[PDB]
Amino acid sequence: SQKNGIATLLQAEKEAHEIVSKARKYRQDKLKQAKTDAAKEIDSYKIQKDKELKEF
Amino acid sequence: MALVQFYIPQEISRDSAYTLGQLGLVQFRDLNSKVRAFQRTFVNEIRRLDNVERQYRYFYSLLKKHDIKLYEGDTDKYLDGSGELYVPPSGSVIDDYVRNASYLEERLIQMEDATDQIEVQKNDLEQYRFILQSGDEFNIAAAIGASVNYVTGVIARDKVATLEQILWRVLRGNLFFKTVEIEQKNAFIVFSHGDLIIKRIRKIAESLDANLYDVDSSNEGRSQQLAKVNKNLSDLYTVLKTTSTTLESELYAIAKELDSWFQDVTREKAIFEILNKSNYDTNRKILIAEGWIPRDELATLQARLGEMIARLGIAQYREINAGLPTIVTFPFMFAIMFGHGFLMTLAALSLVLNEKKINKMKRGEIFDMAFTGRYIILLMGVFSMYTGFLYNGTENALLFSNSYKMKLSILMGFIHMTYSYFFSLANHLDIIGNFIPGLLFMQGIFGYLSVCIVYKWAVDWVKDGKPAPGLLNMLINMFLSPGTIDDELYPHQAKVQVFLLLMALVCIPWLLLVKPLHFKFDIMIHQVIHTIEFCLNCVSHTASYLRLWALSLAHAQLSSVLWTMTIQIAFGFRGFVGVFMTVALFAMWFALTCAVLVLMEGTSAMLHSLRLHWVESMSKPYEPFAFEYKDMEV
Amino acid sequence: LTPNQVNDELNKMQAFIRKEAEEKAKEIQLKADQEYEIEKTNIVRNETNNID
Amino acid sequence: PTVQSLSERKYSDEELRQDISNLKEILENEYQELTSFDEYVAELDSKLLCWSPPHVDNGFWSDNIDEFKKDNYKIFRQLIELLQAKVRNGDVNAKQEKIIIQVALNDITHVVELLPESIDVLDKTGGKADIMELLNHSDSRVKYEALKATQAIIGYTFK
Repeated sequence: SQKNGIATLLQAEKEAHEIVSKARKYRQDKLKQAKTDAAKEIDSYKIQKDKELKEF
Repeated sequence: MALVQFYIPQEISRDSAYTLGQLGLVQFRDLNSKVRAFQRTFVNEIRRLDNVERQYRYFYSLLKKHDIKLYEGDTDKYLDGSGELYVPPSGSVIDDYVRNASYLEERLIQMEDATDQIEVQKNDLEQYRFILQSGDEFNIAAAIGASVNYVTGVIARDKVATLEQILWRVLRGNLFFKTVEIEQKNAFIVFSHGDLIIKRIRKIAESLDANLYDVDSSNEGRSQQLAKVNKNLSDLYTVLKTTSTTLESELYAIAKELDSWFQDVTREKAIFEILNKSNYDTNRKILIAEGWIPRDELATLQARLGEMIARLGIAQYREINAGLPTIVTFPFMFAIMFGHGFLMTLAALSLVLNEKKINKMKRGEIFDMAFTGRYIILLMGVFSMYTGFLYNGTENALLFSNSYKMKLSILMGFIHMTYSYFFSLANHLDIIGNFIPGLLFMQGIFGYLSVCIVYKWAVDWVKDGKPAPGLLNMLINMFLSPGTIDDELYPHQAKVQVFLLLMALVCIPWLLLVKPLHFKFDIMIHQVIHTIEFCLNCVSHTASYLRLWALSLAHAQLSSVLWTMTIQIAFGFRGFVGVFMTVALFAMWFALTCAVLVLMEGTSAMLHSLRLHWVESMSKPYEPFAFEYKDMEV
Repeated sequence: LTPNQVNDELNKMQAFIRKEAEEKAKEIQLKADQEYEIEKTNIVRNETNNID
Repeated sequence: PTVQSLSERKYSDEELRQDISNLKEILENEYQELTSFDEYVAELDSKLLCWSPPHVDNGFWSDNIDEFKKDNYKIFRQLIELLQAKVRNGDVNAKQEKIIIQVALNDITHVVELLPESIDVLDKTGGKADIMELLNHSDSRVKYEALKATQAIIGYTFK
């Protein structure tokens, strides 16, 4: 099994590279949704300010 | 215990893995550079190689600034004590060496520049001090004023001042003074002229010799300037002494650290080159092996250089063939060309004790290659005493010793030819064939010639031969089949030539026919080229082996002529004339005899050329000569 | 030369490579989560100040 | 220096190398963006001299050489008066005085080399006679800095 450990190690290294690329894509997805969180929070804060203005 | 990394192609992994594993390597697993994720190639290896080159340039700049010679030697193997003392087996960092060497290089450069500027200023003030005292002597009354025209100047000697006086007299007439004063070397000169011609005398002094002006000094604030020049010359000697003491004290502690850091940076550069840190090394070498080496087999791993793998952790056959028979056949056949061997045994015996200091001294060009092949010169020099003392049966005249010396080289070369054919026939181990049929015609012709040569020297009574025998037996044979004997043959007597010609004629067709048959368990031109090469080398070996009696007879005649023509003249005229004439004749005789023996020893490379060219074909280049010296080392 | 050493070294190298890849993926996910959190917090603070 | 030396050596995970490269430019740019004249005036006024990355460069003393002249070179006379005042009171062959003496003697060499008019303020203040006494004692690093300042003053004192 001398010529099999490099063939299994290449697939394990490619699986580790795809596992790192999945975490990089998840970090890019969280960085994409990070602006959508505050953009969804500003419209929730302006309606909270409008109730405080209409109440007074 | 220690991590080892090697790189080589994927064609010799079994031979390099067996040789590396046979010296203490265990857990050897062949891998590549793309199957891992913690040791992949990148630009960080090229930046580490550039940082190693900057550390080597900083070590070369620190070695050049240190005033010591540049170390051109390197020892990265863990076998020797110098390689282990200059390169530890543990890991190293290039940032600690570069950061530990940048401040020493900058401090050494600033100390060298300040020491050179302080030495130049102290040399200028010390050179101007005696000129200022000599000019001030001839307190101050007319040397610091403005009402008297005085011109000082420093010169090398009066001979250079004579050309300045001739140029000043040719370009200014007789309007100056020519004086010379001896100084500590320097020359004190003084000129006299008008007070309004200082511009023409200074401008004429500008195109003149050594720089002297109307006021030769850098300080004139005090009266006189000799006290301030003596104070600056007394402080510059203290500043230059402090700079030289700080430079010597700082340079005395970092002598071996530059060579050890250069060897560690060379081993780190070899590990970076083995790691494939470049972009063009990922297609040349694709096999990378790793293993675990203990703390006791690392010194044994440097005993062999390897075939193509670089044994650097954090003709490359293992046992055969590398030229193992050249260590015995080389010095024994080479020693027969030469007691003349006693001086070679003494000079070769001095190289045993002088091997340690002579290995690092590097004295001369022939002493380096002689020191590298010290074992071959010791064995060949020790074996030369037997053949040298044996010559000068006995040698008395020509036509007597040549009858035995002629057949002695053929009888001695026949066993080397038979051993060289049996050594090639034993090798190459289903895959047999093409070697058992060869060496049958030459074994029959040379066997019948050597048998008649050995039987010829035993035949007294008359059943023998004067012409030669042996040479006339093989010379007359192969021409006439129906002969009886010519000459001195046994009661056989005609079946030997018929069996020799019948066995020699069948060797031609049976040679090429056995090659394709033995392979079946491009060969057409290889069979005819091997048959023609074997047929040419078979007569070429016995034809080339006859130089031994010629060289031995030439050197023995050239030594015995001077010795026999010097001993008789040295032994006559007893008294002081025998001691002075015998000593003066024996000194010039032994002086030319040692140069003649060194000339014969230098001219004895025909056995190495014939054994390297002709002997290498039947056995299996310069691989056997290096393998003979490397065989005794490992 | 031995067959067990290549399997043991290949298994240890594969386990160390898998653990290093999992640790690098976890560190990349934590850094991306922290950068997304600060990137949301800055615009949330600016929009909250302007709305205030 | 450890971030600059560690920034050259790279490995896998190049996002951490970009984080170290972004941290090195913010670290060097954050401290290098300050004024050298205010930091040198506050450091000389505080009576505490220490070796720094921007304190051994000729660019900091080059811009502070023209701004230090306010009254007869009072900045170099104050630094030489603090270096000689540390030699007079607070005796030498100690660990505390050697750092400020080596820092002031190493800092005086750049101002004396860049400006040739500092020999008059140094000789008038008295740092020339006190600079020669530091070479004969211990602290051979600070004695090497005093040999560099004495070599710089000796280079301009005689050509």
